[PDB]
Amino acid sequence: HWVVKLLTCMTIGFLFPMLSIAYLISPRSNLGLFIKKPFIKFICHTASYLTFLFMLLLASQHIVRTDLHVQGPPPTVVEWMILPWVLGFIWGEIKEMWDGGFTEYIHDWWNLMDFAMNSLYLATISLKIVAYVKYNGSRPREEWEMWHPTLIAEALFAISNILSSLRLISLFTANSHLGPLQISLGRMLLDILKFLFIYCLVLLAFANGLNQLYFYYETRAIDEPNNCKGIRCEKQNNAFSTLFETLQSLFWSVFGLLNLYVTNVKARHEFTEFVGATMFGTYNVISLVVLLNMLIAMMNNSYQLIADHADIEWKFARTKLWMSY
Amino acid sequence: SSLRLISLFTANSHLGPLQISLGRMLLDILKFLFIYCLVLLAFANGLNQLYFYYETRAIDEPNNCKGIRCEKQNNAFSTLFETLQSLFWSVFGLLNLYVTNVKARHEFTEFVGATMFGTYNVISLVVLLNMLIAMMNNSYQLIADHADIEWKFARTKLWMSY
Ligand SMILES: O=c1c2c3nc(n2Cc2ccc(Cl)cc2)Oc2ccc(F)c(c2)OCCCCCCn3c(=O)n1CCCO
Ligand SMILES: O=c1c2c3nc(n2Cc2ccc(Cl)cc2)Oc2ccc(F)c(c2)OCCCCCCn3c(=O)n1CCCO
Ligand SMILES: [Ca+2]
Repeated sequence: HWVVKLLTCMTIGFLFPMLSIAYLISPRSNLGLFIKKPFIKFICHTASYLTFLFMLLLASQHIVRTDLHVQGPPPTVVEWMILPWVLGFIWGEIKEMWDGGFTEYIHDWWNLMDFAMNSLYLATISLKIVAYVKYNGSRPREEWEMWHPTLIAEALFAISNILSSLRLISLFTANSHLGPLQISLGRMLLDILKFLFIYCLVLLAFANGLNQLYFYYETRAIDEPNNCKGIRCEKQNNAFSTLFETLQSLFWSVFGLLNLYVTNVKARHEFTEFVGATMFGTYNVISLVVLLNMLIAMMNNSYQLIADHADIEWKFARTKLWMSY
Repeated sequence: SSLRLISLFTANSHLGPLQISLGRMLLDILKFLFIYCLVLLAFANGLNQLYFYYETRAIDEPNNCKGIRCEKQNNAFSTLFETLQSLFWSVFGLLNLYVTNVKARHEFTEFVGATMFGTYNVISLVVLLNMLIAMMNNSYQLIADHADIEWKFARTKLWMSY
């Protein structure tokens, strides 16, 4: 169970390029016709993906590169060899839509994660060539603008890797131990919706009074130490001034990362600070003691009804998988 | 050498059936450990790829201290070895919030950094720890029965060695 059948599969994995080119040159030989088997196709398709996912860790941490002061540099050798993968993925996505129903295509929920990836990969080429053609020269990095093309053309490339690495969860249905765990996790995500609705109402209700009470004492940045304004500084300040900051403030205090001296106002007024502190203290009891003690009690009940018939719904899925090769 | 006094609990009637019930709980953390490991190496990459342009040195910092564990934390998302220790310690609450603020005045990067840091907490502290409880609760109520047939077997196997 653990040695020979574990080694044969690793052995076949390495042979995928030569098998591909052999099928390409002659499809009726004895080396050809050996890839038209439902298991070998699976192994080859699975092995052709870890190579792509491993040629991306080299671009994250530079193995060898040049200094970073030019506006638009030419692409390096690692980036020259990634285009074929993207082009092949787009061509395959377009081809799958042809010999299949359009309504039949849109009924799968994974296609919704293969559209966003493709869009975020397609924007970067244009955003990079624009800066390669327009700009020229070199200047230090501490004087660039906030909306420079070279700065916007890296955030999308950083975001895309996360959505491209979380797709190894659709392979758990081919195993007997990790199989029935995805089916039990699929049910838990139908319990957070209603509590999310109630929490959203309870949060926009409170996000209004606190903003209405504190919008008289808004200072500026130059009059503050170290020219820092808002939370995320070393000394937090101006936390209930606008409506966009009052919504980020209330979110971060669920985990415990908000201090208590942010309710103290200048100008000596004492009657306002007490009402502010009471409004801040009433919001914690409703959210941390009454609501999180109900998710547990409901998810406990929901789990004990899906434990049964958990093998009739995994075999259906893995049968639907096999029938595609 | 001091944690080996737990193999003597099988010779007593009160502490005996407790080790047998603890032995079953350790077969539930494995799969959640697998899923958590995948969810953590997925996120440990983007944050490292976004912040590796602003790595300073030690001599230009106060008191010649670089990294977390100083009095004023700094350089938390520079390399891949620090990004993996940073994400671990934040589960308990020992990481501050001013570590996502970069120099050089750029404002559009800090927002994306803060959003990436904030999305990782909801998936780990609200959706996963609320499932270990609900599954360990079910696993315990099936081993409570026949808990005296498996303790006497063990203590019989003990006696037969002397
Ligand atoms: O300190 C409190 C507080 C409190 N409810 C309390 N306490 C403690 C307390 C007790 C007595 C006194 Cl003479 C002063 C403070 O205690 C109780 C006492 C009886 C209760 F039944 C109860 C809470 O729960 C009711 C719902 C919780 C509302 C929190 C408001 N609430 C509150 O917003 N603050 C913040 C005020 C900022 O200064
Ligand atoms: O502050 C948040 C935040 C948030 N989801 C939120 N909020 C609070 C919020 C509400 C409204 C506005 Cl206009 C701005 C912030 O609230 C919601 C609102 C509806 C939801 F359905 C929900 C969360 O849960 C979705 C999954 C959680 C993703 C966290 C992202 N997420 C997040 O990464 N940050 C960090 C940003 C750093 O500045
Ligand atoms: Ca697809």
